[PDB]
Amino acid sequence: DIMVPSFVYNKLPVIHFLQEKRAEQKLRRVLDETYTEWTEELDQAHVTDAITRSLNI
Amino acid sequence: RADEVDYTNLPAPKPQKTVWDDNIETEVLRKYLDGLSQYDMEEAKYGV
Repeated sequence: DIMVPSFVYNKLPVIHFLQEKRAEQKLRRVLDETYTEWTEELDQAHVTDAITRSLNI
Repeated sequence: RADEVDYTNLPAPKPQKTVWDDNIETEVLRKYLDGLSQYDMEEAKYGV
């Protein structure tokens, strides 16, 4: 009725702070893993050049 | 009566690099058109 309740009450703030920090850490890790994937595709100029060669020009 | 001429000597065919009109179509094909000009000059120098 008296002791354990008081110590739980004393615990509450630190645990709340640590859990908030942990959630912020999770969000930070989520953000840090995001990278934009710029792909490179075969230039169509080569395709045009091949087309010209096939024509025997 | 000195030397007249070297019939063996021949003036090399002075090549001219083809020039394309500066339109957007040229920019998209700049590399391709440049390759054609290089091929044309190589053909002129060697002959065919």
